[PDB]
Amino acid sequence: GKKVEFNDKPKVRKIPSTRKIKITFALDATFDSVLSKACSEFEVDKDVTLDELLDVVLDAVESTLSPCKEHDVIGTKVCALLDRLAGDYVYLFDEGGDEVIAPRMYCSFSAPDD
Repeated sequence: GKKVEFNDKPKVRKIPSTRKIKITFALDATFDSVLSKACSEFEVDKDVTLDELLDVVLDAVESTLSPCKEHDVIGTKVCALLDRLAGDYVYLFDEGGDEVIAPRMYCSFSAPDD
């Protein structure tokens, strides 16, 4: 009995030294079902910075949805993806302005003040 993968505090009871996030910014219905399917859950250690989160997020989505240029409707996603990887991506901050990962983080290409 008991199990071996419980949640809440480890071993007899815990989870990985990482935090599981489920908040994904949906720009449109497209990256809604697509982003959710490719990324419905993520594990972030307490050392991962928005930069790393964005990196793994972009890589994950790119890995799952590689054949995007094939779909004309989604196509554009390729141009935007390339542009995002070019330099300007999407900044993310908490409900304050400080660049930190928390339960409620605002991910977008718009500064805190915007």
